[PDB]
Amino acid sequence: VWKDADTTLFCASDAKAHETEVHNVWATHACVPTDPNPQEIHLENVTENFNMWKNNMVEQMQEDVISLWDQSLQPCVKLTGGSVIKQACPKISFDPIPIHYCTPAGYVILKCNDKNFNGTGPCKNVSSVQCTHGIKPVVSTQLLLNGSLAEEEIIIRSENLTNNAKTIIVHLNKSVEINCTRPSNDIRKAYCEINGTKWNKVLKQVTEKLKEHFNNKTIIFQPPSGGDLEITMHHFNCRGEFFYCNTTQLFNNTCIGKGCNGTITLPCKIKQIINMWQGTGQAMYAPPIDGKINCVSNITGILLTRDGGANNTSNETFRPGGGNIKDNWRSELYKYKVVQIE
Amino acid sequence: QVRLSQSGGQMKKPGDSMRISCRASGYEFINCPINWIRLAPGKRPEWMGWMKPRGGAVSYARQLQGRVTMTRDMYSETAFLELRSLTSDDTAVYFCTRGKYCTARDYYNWDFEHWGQGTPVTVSSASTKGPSVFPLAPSSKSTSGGTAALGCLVKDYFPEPVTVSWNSGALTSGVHTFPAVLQSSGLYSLSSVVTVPSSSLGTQTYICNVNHKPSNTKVDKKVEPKSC
Amino acid sequence: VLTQSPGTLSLSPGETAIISCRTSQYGSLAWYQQRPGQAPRLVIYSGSTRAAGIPDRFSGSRWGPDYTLTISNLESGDFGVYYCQQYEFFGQGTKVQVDIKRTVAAPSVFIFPPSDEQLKSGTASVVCLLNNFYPREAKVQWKVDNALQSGNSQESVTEQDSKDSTYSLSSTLTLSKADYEKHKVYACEVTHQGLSSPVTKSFNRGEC
Ligand SMILES: *[C@@H]1O[C@H](CO)[C@@H](O)[C@H](O)[C@H]1NC(C)=O
Ligand SMILES: *[C@@H]1O[C@H](CO)[C@@H](O)[C@H](O)[C@H]1NC(C)=O
Ligand SMILES: *[C@@H]1O[C@H](CO)[C@@H](O)[C@H](O)[C@H]1NC(C)=O
Ligand SMILES: *[C@@H]1O[C@H](CO)[C@@H](O)[C@H](O)[C@H]1NC(C)=O
Ligand SMILES: *[C@@H]1O[C@H](CO)[C@@H](O)[C@H](O)[C@H]1NC(C)=O
Ligand SMILES: *[C@@H]1O[C@H](CO)[C@@H](O)[C@H](O)[C@H]1NC(C)=O
Ligand SMILES: *[C@@H]1O[C@H](CO)[C@@H](O)[C@H](O)[C@H]1NC(C)=O
Ligand SMILES: *[C@@H]1O[C@H](CO)[C@@H](O)[C@H](O)[C@H]1NC(C)=O
Ligand SMILES: *[C@@H]1O[C@H](CO)[C@@H](O)[C@H](O)[C@H]1NC(C)=O
Ligand SMILES: *[C@@H]1O[C@H](CO)[C@@H](O)[C@H](O)[C@H]1NC(C)=O
Repeated sequence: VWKDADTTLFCASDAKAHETEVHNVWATHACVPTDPNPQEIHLENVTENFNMWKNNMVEQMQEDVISLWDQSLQPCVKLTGGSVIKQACPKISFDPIPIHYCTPAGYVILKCNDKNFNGTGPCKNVSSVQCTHGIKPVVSTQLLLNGSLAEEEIIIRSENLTNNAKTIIVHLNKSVEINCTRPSNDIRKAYCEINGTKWNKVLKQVTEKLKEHFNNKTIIFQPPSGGDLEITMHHFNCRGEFFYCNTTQLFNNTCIGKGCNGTITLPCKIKQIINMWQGTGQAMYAPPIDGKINCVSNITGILLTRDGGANNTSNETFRPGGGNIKDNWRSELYKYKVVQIE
Repeated sequence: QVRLSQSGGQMKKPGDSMRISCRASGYEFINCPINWIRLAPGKRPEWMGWMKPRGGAVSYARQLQGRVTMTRDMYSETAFLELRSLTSDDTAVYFCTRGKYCTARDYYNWDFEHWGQGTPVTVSSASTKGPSVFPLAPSSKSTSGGTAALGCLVKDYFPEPVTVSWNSGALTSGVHTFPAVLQSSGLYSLSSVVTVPSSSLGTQTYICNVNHKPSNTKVDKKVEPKSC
Repeated sequence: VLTQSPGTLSLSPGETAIISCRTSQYGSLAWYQQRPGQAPRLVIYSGSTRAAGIPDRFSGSRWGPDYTLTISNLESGDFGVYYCQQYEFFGQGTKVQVDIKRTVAAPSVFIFPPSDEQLKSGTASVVCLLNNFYPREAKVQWKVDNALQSGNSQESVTEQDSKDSTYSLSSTLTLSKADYEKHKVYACEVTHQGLSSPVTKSFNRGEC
């Protein structure tokens, strides 16, 4: 017999004490070695309720990632609170590693294994584990990179699709690579490449899944309505550099309605002056490193917001979302919940 | 204590743009979304959109898509609303609002406990148009044992208001001047009536006096029984 | 999606106001009050949960899709306009205004054909007057050659008279001069509590 509860989880990883890489260094001092032979116990005749939007595991992951970033990605100048802080800002090795979250004694993690689970409600096949799978703390907006894929069908996730203030997470069942590059020899200019054939076919599948949730209305995509660059563009960190990519071409309604078939190339720019995602102010970093900067990632999900208003048309509008990085963790922690044994 | 202070009201012509501000205090500004709701008399309250201070994320109502813009200033904790291409339909009182439930971890946007004091915005043409005054004739036969109704119709004027007196204000008993209605043409119209003894229709003269200050118009109209 | 009923509520202090809202989807429904010249105020949220400062005289209930706000023992600070809300959607509003009670008085109904002066302008306005009645509730229907009219009429009602506590209503039917000359019989039908049956005043175009 158990009950839902919240406790201080501990971290596990496969960090290398010899690595200078930032996540490895953090995990060395913050985490413990992983388990070679994990234990999972499947529970039949047991039905449990889950709610990915009220899962406090997310809150703890959020603190760690903030701590990791704040103690690693140090700016040259920090502008917050109307004051000026000048520090040292050396270039770093940056590439996220998988992180497992685990429960102490008396607590256990319950895991939903329903292949079509949408994040809230009851689950039929529940297993009992001590640790989650290896989750990479990838910080991004609009697109979810390098995450886990949905088992069966594309899954739409929202605390409440009626509430246009609630984020929508689209969980893909087939990843699509995005190939971002800052070539050697403007040093701040970059670009991302995506296979238009793969992407548009997935995007077509996304609209058809949404139709199931919105009474077969016409599904339309639009660019973000406004906000800081971190949300109006696809924002992410590659090799320690802050990238901002324009995703207008990624959501082409014409290609999901001839010629669109090919290689899509998004314009990007590496910024040195960014808004601190600690909800504070502006941080200033050094120019990018010389040579070809490159990262190939899996697009495994999409963050969306749906338009509202007192209207009366048979078409819904969706826009690339983001901003709240806690949603990035929700998308990986959705099948987990902490219970306390007796 | 949560407070929302809005800027002062203003008047605009059709075609102009407007900007209004909402200064927030009493709570952690970046935690909660801010909404804008406008209210016009006779009409359903209309949600315009919300804005989340942290990254300035915004969601605009479909019917306002393209004309509206919401921003914020972090230092002064002030939210801003811009509305462009104004017309008569934008005449209303504009409110900023924030939901009752707000924590660092969670919120509910739509239970609006907190409202600003409101910013009235009028959008109208500077043009004026004087009223047409038509007689509402009593009847044809005189009944020496009853009361007769008469009045004048005051049609197609802009803007408000018009006033009506009778016999230069010497006739007040049984007078009814109705609230004006807004017609499809965009022009106002009202009626003024009065009940009098039918036995005085051949003796007393009844004149309605209509005043429309915006157009500098004063019209007197004698209302008398039709000839047939 | 949100159908608030009715439109205007005319009550005396001490009485109870019953305001209802029919929704098409279930979910957190809120009620707001707007006093004259003041910003709206959250009265009830989540169907029946009373907000801060709100007296237990206010109560929310729900039967099927019908949400109801009842205000017992009306005070001066209760009168105004009330709105229901679900997410970003609002109801049309319910105006709750002060009514001073008196004996029932049937209206006196007059009808005025279009002026000959106005008929030289291409437009025709027919005016129906309901004079000095109580209670305020009244229905007016226009008929043109025994055909129910709709979408071409506007009504106006006076404030309750400070001397005799009655109301007066004006209804105007507007037609083009051409369309007006097409028909003969023009009638307004009046139904009111003080009338044993609906009263119809009418006239025939051309004849005096
Ligand atoms: C739960 O297990 C059943 C029985 O083996 C299996 O058929 C099914 O795939 C599981 N449920 C879901 C929703 O996948
Ligand atoms: C990217 O996806 C492929 C399959 O789609 C997988 O083999 C690979 O491990 C993924 N890379 C990650 C998760 O970093
Ligand atoms: C992914 O899900 C879609 C339905 O949303 C389905 O059409 C498609 O076949 C799936 N792809 C797989 C299982 O590889
Ligand atoms: C998820 O499934 C549950 C089943 O109880 C349902 O109530 C909920 O609306 C679903 N959510 C979405 C986003 O489809
Ligand atoms: C990524 O794009 C670059 C050119 O920008 C290309 O040379 C490279 O082969 C691509 N990488 C992959 C894995 O496709
Ligand atoms: C895009 O992907 C398809 C497979 O889905 C592949 O056959 C094609 O060569 C790719 N196009 C380019 C330009 O790489
Ligand atoms: C994104 O790129 C498109 C390119 O067509 C451009 O129209 C749009 O203004 C850009 N948006 C931002 C926020 O830079
Ligand atoms: C969308 O796709 C079509 C097809 O290639 C192209 O002609 C058009 O210019 C594209 N527009 C945007 C905004 O991506
Ligand atoms: C995703 O993982 C690959 C290696 O699997 C790495 O090269 C890439 O930089 C990662 N992307 C991000 C955005 O961290
Ligand atoms: C959706 O929102 C309503 C209130 O609007 C709430 O009562 C309900 O529990 C929510 N549903 C879920 C699955 O969270």
